[PDB]
Amino acid sequence: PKSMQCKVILLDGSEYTCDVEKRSRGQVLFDKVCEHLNLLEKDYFGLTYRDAENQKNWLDPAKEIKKQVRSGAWHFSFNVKFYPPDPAQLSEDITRYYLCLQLRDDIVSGRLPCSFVTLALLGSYTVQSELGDYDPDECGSDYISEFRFAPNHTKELEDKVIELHKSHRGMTPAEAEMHFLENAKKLSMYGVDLHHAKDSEGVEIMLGVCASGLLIYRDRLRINRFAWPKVLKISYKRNNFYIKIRPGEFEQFESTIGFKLPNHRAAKRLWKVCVEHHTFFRLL
Ligand SMILES: CN(C)Cc1ccc(C#N)cc1
Repeated sequence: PKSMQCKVILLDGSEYTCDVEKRSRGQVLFDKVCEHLNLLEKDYFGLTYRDAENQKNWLDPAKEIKKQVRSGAWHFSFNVKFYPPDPAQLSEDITRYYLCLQLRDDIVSGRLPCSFVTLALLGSYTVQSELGDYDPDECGSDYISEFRFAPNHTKELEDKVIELHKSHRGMTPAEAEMHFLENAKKLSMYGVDLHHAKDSEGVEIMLGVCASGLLIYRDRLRINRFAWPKVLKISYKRNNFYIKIRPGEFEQFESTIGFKLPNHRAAKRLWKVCVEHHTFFRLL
């Protein structure tokens, strides 16, 4: 029975290696990674891989791994797929821990923009969880943490992390991770998956996929939002993506809104993530 080596980058930056049978469905690999992580609340997570166009794709757990990675390496990342709007309602501290690890990468990477003060507050909770109580022996006036807090580090940010860290004495790791999440969940780009697109006029926009629906970002003052319950049908055709909106009260007709994506693969990828969000957040 022939097996393929899988390499999975974990949220702590380490690499998990295992073997699966070459005809294995994605769920097989996911279940092994989740067992390695001691993770029971698995529904919020998934594996990503890079396609031949180097685009991030979710590994479909119902489909053969070989039919998704195709010509590419069996190399994957473990990631948050569905960002819970209220992390306090998760049943296990370890779920909140992996969510914190994902959000730290969202922040450092610039995917999750954040004010100075929120960067410093999130950093201070990470330091409290991982090192415990502030110690002045491991931090003089010139201290720079090993922890990555932001897409661009400044001395002023390091100073502010330490000032807030001092305020958290006695705080336990689950308590600090909960505080981290209570702040992170309020950021305007929390759990927003962004897709470059053009509107039916050719104007460049972003489409954001998240718990609260499909968001359209246009010119700054011009942004729209379609809550999932309002969306009856999601479809794609060639380079185009379509949402069918419920008729408004007393309106005779449904309305169909169309967008242009970079290529057919990008339209199909946006369709699949929208359908998956629509199903998940309908049930959660
Ligand atoms: C770090 N390398 C040894 C293998 C690798 C490369 C890329 C990904 C992804 N996704 C996972 C694993």
